[PDB]
Amino acid sequence: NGLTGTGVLTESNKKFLPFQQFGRDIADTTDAVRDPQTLEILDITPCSFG
Amino acid sequence: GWTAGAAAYYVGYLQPRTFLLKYNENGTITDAVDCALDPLS
Amino acid sequence: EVQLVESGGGLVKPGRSLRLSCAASGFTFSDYYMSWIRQAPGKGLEWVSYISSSGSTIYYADSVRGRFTISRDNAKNSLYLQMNTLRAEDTAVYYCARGGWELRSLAGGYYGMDVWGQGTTVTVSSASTKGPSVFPLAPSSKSTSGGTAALGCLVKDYFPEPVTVSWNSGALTSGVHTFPAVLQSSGLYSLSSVVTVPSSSLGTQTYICNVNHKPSNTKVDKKVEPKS
Amino acid sequence: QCVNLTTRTQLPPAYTNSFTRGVYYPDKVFRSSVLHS
Amino acid sequence: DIVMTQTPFTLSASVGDRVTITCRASQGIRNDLGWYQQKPGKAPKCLIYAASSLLSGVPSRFSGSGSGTEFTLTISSLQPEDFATYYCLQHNSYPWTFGQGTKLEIKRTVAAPSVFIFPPSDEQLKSGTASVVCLLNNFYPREAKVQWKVDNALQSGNSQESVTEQDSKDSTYSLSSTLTLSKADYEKHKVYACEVTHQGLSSPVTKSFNRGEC
Ligand SMILES: *[C@@H]1O[C@H](CO)[C@@H](O[C@@H]2O[C@H](CO)[C@@H](O)[C@H](O)[C@H]2NC(C)=O)[C@H](O)[C@H]1NC(C)=O
Ligand SMILES: *[C@@H]1O[C@H](CO)[C@@H](O[C@@H]2O[C@H](CO)[C@@H](O)[C@H](O)[C@H]2NC(C)=O)[C@H](O)[C@H]1NC(C)=O
Ligand SMILES: *[C@@H]1O[C@H](CO)[C@@H](O[C@@H]2O[C@H](CO)[C@@H](O)[C@H](O)[C@H]2NC(C)=O)[C@H](O)[C@H]1NC(C)=O
Ligand SMILES: *[C@@H]1O[C@H](CO)[C@@H](O[C@@H]2O[C@H](CO)[C@@H](O)[C@H](O)[C@H]2NC(C)=O)[C@H](O)[C@H]1NC(C)=O
Repeated sequence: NGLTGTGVLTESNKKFLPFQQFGRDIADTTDAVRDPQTLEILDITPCSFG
Repeated sequence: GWTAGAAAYYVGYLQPRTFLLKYNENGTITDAVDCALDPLS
Repeated sequence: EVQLVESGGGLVKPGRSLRLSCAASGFTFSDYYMSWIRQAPGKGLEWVSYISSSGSTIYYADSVRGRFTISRDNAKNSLYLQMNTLRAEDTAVYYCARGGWELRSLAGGYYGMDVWGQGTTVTVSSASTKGPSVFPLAPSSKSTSGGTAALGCLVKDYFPEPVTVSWNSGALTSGVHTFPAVLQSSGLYSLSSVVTVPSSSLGTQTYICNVNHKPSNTKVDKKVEPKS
Repeated sequence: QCVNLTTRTQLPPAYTNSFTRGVYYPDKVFRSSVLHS
Repeated sequence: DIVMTQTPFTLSASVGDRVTITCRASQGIRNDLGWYQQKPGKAPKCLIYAASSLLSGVPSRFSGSGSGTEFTLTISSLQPEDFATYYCLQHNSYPWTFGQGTKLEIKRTVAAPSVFIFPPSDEQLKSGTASVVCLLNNFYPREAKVQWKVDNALQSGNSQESVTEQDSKDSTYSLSSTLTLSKADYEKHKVYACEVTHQGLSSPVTKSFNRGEC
């Protein structure tokens, strides 16, 4: 939906209210998103680690 | 002839306030605190 | 904007029927009562009929009940009168009017009879269509007084109400005064138009009344001269 | 169309305590296990 | 139903002064009253719709006051576009009933009429009928009386009058009375007279002719 980024997308267990599209963590980065065509929630995890 | 019943309503007014809000383990807000409302808060 | 137009009037011999129609534009027609309102000539306003939405609640006047019938069509946005067995007291200008506002819904405008039609003339007369008979009313000393004297033209016995008399093809506008036509017991109209002109000018200039009857095709010019 | 049916019986204005009432979501963001200000 | 009564009923005024019209009712209507104005020849239009509230596009010199009964419309500082006939209508219960109107006339210094009597034209006496016209020219008070007399007998029930609209220049009226007889009955009498009574005349004026005298 215009929000760009990089990472790994995985199936999620969070459950958004109908007026919500993005989810943010404590550092205010987007870590969850609702897919605009299948209406399923996805988690976004960074790629570099270790 | 118009009768009215016995319901009630309540009116309060808003102020610019700073709130501390925790949500839940799954969205939905459980609690929030009003600063400027006691030296404790 | 918002508008109401009518049609259907004219002339009807008594004992016969007519049908007035009224078409609206710019409302939500199912949210308003509609009304028919007459006005007799030389008189005041008087309601004839009221109807609610879906035609359940219908008010007639006591003078007209059992002879007239209202109808609505909310799909076609239309209002009717079926006028049966007409009488000589139904000669009037009729108006479509909206004043309803229907206190169960959220309508717009004002509460009152804010929008109106333009009027439709109904004439009831066993007459037909007759032409006018014209005489010149000569200027005379019994009409003369000092500096001025009056002369005119009497145009009488005609049914088709709109008739006109001018002076000198429309030249004289000073003192020219056409009086309201009068309706006789015979059923035909009559009137007389008179103009004053300096008494030094009794016969001197041209004073020819031009009589034109538009429903018929009568056109006659009559000269008025002092009495022999 | 208008009818004012009021009765001239003023009324002492009562009050009551809204202890912790009237908290809305001041955004459309989703959040879990946090303490946002 | 609910009947309405308007009290002034042919009020007369100058230009630029106060004018009051009162309208009463036969039940209790709360504020559902409208004031309507009709100029001669047109459709009526609303001016006040809930007994005190003007419509959009109405000048601020009209005023409405109201109660359960006894409603009032007031025009202060009259202007020449405000001379018409004013109705009061109730909006409370169906069917909605009108008042009676109030024509409003323009003042004018008492002016007596010029009077003139016209005998029937020779052409008409051929046809077999005699119209005898009597004209009253220019005059403020329209409350004029036209008495026809035939050989000094006051004539009742064979005349018709009509009157003009108040003149836009000199604010006067003019009146034409027509007496209609048969040729036969016309030829039975001699003096035809027309006696006009009016406030500008100290005593009535009679114009008369003698049938058959050139
Ligand atoms: C968006 O369009 C896609 C197709 O372009 C829709 O996907 C269909 O979803 C239904 C589920 O009810 C499947 O049975 C179809 O096979 C899907 N089509 C394809 C081509 O995969 C999708 O439903 C549309 N969005 C919405 C909200 O209806
Ligand atoms: C969000 O939390 C609520 C309670 O805080 C969860 O509701 C309970 O879920 C457990 C197992 O998931 C059930 O055994 C309970 O019966 C539920 N209680 C009620 C009152 O419903 C809920 O499942 C959580 N997750 C969501 C909404 O996705
Ligand atoms: C409702 O009550 C009010 C006040 O009693 C009436 O409104 C008028 O209000 C103006 C000022 O807003 C006063 O100057 C008037 O004197 C009031 N009118 C009267 C007659 O006292 C109003 O008329 C009432 N409404 C109805 C429908 O009766
Ligand atoms: C809606 O508001 C407009 C003004 O914004 C009104 O338009 C005025 O109408 C009067 C009456 O003809 C004119 O004298 C003004 O010059 C108009 N002003 C403008 C800016 O057009 C309009 O009458 C209002 N509509 C209603 C139904 O009240």
